[PDB]
Amino acid sequence: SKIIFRLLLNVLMSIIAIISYQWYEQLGIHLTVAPFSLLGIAIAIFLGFRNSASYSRFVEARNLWGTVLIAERTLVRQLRNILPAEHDAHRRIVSYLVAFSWSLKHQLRKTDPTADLRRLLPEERVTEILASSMPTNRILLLAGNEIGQLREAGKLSDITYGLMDNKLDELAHVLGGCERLATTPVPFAYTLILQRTVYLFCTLLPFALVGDLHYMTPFVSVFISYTFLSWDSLAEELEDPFGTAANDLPLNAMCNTIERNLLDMTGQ
Amino acid sequence: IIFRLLLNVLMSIIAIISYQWYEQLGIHLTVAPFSLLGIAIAIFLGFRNSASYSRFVEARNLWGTVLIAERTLVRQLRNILPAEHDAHRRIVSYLVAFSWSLKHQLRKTDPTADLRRLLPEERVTEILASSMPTNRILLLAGNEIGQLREAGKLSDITYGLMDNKLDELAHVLGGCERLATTPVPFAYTLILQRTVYLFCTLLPFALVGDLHYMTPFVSVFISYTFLSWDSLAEELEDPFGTAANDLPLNAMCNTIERNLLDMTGQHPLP
Amino acid sequence: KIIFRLLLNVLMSIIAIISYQWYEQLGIHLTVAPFSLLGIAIAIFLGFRNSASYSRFVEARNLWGTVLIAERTLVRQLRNILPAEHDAHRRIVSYLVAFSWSLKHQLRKTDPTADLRRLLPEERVTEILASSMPTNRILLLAGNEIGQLREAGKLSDITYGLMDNKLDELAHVLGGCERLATTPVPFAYTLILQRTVYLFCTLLPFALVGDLHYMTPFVSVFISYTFLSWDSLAEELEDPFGTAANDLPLNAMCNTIERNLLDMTGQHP
Amino acid sequence: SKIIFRLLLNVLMSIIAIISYQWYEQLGIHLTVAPFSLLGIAIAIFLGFRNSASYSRFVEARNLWGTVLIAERTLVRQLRNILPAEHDAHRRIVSYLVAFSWSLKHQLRKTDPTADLRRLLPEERVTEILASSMPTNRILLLAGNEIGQLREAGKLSDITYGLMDNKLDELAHVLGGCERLATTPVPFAYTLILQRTVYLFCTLLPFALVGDLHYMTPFVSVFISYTFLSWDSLAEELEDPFGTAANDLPLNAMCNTIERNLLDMTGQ
Amino acid sequence: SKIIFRLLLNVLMSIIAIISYQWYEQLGIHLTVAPFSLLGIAIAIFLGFRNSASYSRFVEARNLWGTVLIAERTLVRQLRNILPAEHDAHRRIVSYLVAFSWSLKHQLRKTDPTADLRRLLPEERVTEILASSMPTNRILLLAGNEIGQLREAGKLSDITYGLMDNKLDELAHVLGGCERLATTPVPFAYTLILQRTVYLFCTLLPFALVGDLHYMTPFVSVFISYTFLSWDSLAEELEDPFGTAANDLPLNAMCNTIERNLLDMTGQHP
Ligand SMILES: [Zn+2]
Ligand SMILES: [Zn+2]
Ligand SMILES: [Zn+2]
Ligand SMILES: [Zn+2]
Ligand SMILES: [Zn+2]
Ligand SMILES: [Zn+2]
Ligand SMILES: [Zn+2]
Ligand SMILES: [Zn+2]
Ligand SMILES: [Zn+2]
Ligand SMILES: [Zn+2]
Ligand SMILES: [Zn+2]
Ligand SMILES: [Zn+2]
Ligand SMILES: [Zn+2]
Ligand SMILES: [Zn+2]
Ligand SMILES: [Zn+2]
Repeated sequence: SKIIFRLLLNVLMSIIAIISYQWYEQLGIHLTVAPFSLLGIAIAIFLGFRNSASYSRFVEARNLWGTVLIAERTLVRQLRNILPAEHDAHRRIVSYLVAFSWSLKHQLRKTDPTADLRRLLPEERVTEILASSMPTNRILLLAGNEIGQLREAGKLSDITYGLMDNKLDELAHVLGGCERLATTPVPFAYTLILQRTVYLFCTLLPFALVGDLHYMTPFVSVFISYTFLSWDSLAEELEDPFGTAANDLPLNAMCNTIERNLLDMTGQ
Repeated sequence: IIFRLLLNVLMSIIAIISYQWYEQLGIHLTVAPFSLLGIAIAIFLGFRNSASYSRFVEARNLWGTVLIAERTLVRQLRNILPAEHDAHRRIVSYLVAFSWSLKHQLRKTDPTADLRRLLPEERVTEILASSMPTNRILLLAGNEIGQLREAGKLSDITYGLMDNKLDELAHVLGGCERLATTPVPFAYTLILQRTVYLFCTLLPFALVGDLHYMTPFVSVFISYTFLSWDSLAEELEDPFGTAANDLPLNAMCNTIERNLLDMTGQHPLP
Repeated sequence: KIIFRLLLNVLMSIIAIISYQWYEQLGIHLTVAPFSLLGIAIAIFLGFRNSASYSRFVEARNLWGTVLIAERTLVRQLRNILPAEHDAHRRIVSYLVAFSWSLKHQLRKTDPTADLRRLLPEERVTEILASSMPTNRILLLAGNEIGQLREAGKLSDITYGLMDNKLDELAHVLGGCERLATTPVPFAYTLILQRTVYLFCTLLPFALVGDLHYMTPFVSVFISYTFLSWDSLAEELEDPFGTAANDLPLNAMCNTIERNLLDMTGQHP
Repeated sequence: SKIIFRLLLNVLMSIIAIISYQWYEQLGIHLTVAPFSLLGIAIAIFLGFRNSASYSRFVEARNLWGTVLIAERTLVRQLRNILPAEHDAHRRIVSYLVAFSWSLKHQLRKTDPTADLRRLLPEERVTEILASSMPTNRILLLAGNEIGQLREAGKLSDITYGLMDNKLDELAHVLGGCERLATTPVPFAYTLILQRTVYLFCTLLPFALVGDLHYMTPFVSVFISYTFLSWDSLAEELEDPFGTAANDLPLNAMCNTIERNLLDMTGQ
Repeated sequence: SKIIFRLLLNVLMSIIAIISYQWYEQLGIHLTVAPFSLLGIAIAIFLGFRNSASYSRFVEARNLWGTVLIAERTLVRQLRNILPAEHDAHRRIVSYLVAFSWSLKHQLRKTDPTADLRRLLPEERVTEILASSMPTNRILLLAGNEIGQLREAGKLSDITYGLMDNKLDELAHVLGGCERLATTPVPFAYTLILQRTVYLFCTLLPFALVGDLHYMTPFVSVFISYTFLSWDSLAEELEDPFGTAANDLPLNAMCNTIERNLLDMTGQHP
């Protein structure tokens, strides 16, 4: 937590306020608590709404990934319930569904999905997927072809084909949703306004408290600053849900969970 | 929580007797800065509790869907296949097993007794062998529906109508699992929890100059309001958690089971 | 009975006025600043709570709105798809009407026996009353009517499905209402707020008297009224199926539903 | 806006407060700002949440009408894509769909729909619709009859019938949604509490401000009153989305847009 | 952001307050901080709710546009999966889908869609689209005709037609959603009340602060002014998500992405 640096900086500003409080009158500068209460409350209100937006975004990201697991579970269930004897098809479709999850992760992380794809799919399909400017989307197309062939071969009717196609649609909404969350952030002018106001507020605060608090200034000023900064920093942690950091989504573990689930449901 | 109130009373008594030595050291605590701090904390508690409440509401909605989806699936089975009571009973057993297994999964308790009560031991072994027992129960229910389809008893259309309900259930399973792995905040909530505590303990020292002897009464009142609101959010954030009220989840599982034995002629007594 | 607490608050103000003399001689001082902090905090919490209570009221109203919608369309489908099956129209409508009234009784915790006998043959009434969820049984019975039309070949699996969907929709309503009936907002929210607001309002004049003196009861009652009004409104909204003023006129709503369904089946009241 | 009357009344209350401030001590009345800050902030908080609720219902009303345009567009699109040669059926259904919109408009406005109906439908149908206690619902039923007849004639299969039947369902949800918004208001106790509280607050305020502000009382008091009154009055205007008031939904314009759209998609 | 003018103007009001504070008594003017704390906090609350509503519009607008990409992707996927050999139909339908996006953008931006339409479609079709008072809707209708013809030719069954028909409706919901956001703005009385109120508050503020702050008045007044003014103007920008401002939707980039996706590899699919 690099929050400690500005807390330390805040302690230093408090010490300056205490020793420089002498020259306050000799300059004509006074700072009371009342105007900073107004400012502080206004900032708290705006921080509240902002964090709310950051929170909703983090939650949606969690929701989208939850849907991958749900839709892939049911698609495999449908394949077993409707075509219990078609395990060759079971394995092929499962490999694509598993590939989709990993490919989505790599896409959001901007990493190379090549190794994971080669572990799951024949090289012909991997080349075919990587040739696309939108590889994760290309993967859905391939899963659709597998289902499409079962339809053409008469193993799936249009009805049962439709039941499985619906699940691919659910995955498509996940892909677009994540892509939307990745390119659209909470707008950058929310963060600038708040960062500029919060930092300036905390550093000016001890100068406004010193008249009332004297020697207790650094303790109370640090308490108030810590409160605003903790709340402000919470938004920063929630804003990067697809990242690698510790408070980011465990996408690797999630992908492993998805793969473990699908191989549990096909006897592998 | 009552303990932190008593601790707050002691801090007030300390504040009263130690207020004497304040000047000869130069330490001052006025109400205005703690008014600022208090209102900000209240605002954050408001928004935090709002998020917690949202999580609680979703958890109940998800569980309501279990009750709804299972009711209609059984209704469809009777309306579409009124004579297939062997199939009725087996599927009902899986749906009931699903609810209890879901409850046990979210509560991290042993589902063995409920499973052995409802299903033949062969399936219980199969379900317990899986790392995802609740999902396996859905898979087994799906097989029952799938077999009726191959026997020609269900068409693809009527199969699809029932298949949708298994989908209404899978979404619930994933939804609860997401709510279970949660919280969202990375235990930054702990900070927030502590912030309220430090505020309540520092409060009497800031009030004593104005309130004097009346300090412990007003200080404990304010503390009670903040601590209560904080603990309420804590309870709402974790609807499936370690220290939670299980009367609803248990009543719901009982309600679901009572309904399905109600819609399959197993109730009342002949 | 909020008027009682307003009158009681006036009395507490008078106590504050007459006892302000002995304030110094006891060692008690009460300033406004700490009570502004406490008061604003409570207002914030009342604000969020009241918002939640309203949402719950709106949802309950929505669910009942869906009953009217789904039942209208089910009857519409029956006439459009099976225009000659008027016996089936009548039986299904009677079940749909029974469903609404039964839902009302379930939410009001009252006896549906009289309404059921007015609408259905006694054999069906007994079957429905025997169930732990009579509304669910009514949906099941309505489902049998559609199911029997399907077995007779009058409905295909597709057209059966279109109607089965409306029964899905009613079930989703039943569960929603049930969820709202069994869930209150958590009690710890009403307990915190009701005790806290009351205690705050009665302690307030003791804190105001030093500034306001004789003007204490007027300002104290105004502030108390604002907080109490907002608090009591939330509790009424929290119980949308209850008897209190701003609750759902469920009886009128069921009458509306029944008149609608008899309008679309050529019957007159 | 009759708020200007209450602002002037507030200026009147301030001048009274100024001239009567003399007799304050001689009566035993003291009024400080602090208790009114508490009350004022509380009122603002409740006004904030209330206005939020009013805005949301206005938004729902607009959404419901948006759905009318969407569902009717696609129903007409479907009729054409599925039955391009059945123009007799096209016109009849379009007239019903247009009548539905106008009938809904008149219903929410509590006005007479007769001319709009007679302009769109043969008198034979109009009397039947007007004879019902629920004319808009009867129009959906009649639109349903047209689709049902196309099915019985074998022009629509059960599947394609179902595709259009779904659109009638969307319209049914709109009708119910609108009716609910019309009969259920934001509860009258939100208006009752807030108007009494806001008005009494604004009139009592100068008496509490005069001790501190004196001659500057009317300016600061009217500003505060204007802020609260404007925000309160905004909520009332939003609470009645189907009304005649300028900031209400342009339902007449919306119905014209719908009619123009459907006749645009039928070569009319 | 023209706030920089009003901030400098606020510095001007502060210097006036400082030099005239002596003459307060000689005029009969008294101004304390307390009433302006009340007024300021009320304004902050209302700004909070307003900005929240504005963001809500921004989020929905972004969602509607996201759906365009999703629905159009799956429609093409379905065409490839169900009719893998009908590439002539693929190309015609894709162009309509691409035309739909650009036409929607121009409609919301009130610009001329002629150039984009001629780039994607034959002139005969362009005139038909331009002849309609609602070109975006006409494009969906034409895309619908393509699907409808494949059905009449026996290439699509009623079932598979329906699967694709559903996606066109999804696009219709986007079109209606955007039009609602475009034709209905937030009520004009939100901008009127708040802009006047915030500005008047910020300029009057230093006159009330000078008694406490003296020489520090311009610094604190501009700080408070920046906070209120920034939040207000951002709200203004987000309320018009289809506008040209910098915190608005990059509609041009979005349409390019949609076109690139559907025309990913000269329309080549496996
Ligand atoms: Zn799903
Ligand atoms: Zn297999
Ligand atoms: Zn990160
Ligand atoms: Zn049975
Ligand atoms: Zn029973
Ligand atoms: Zn419906
Ligand atoms: Zn009939
Ligand atoms: Zn359902
Ligand atoms: Zn639609
Ligand atoms: Zn035509
Ligand atoms: Zn003709
Ligand atoms: Zn008339
Ligand atoms: Zn979609
Ligand atoms: Zn192609
Ligand atoms: Zn000065």
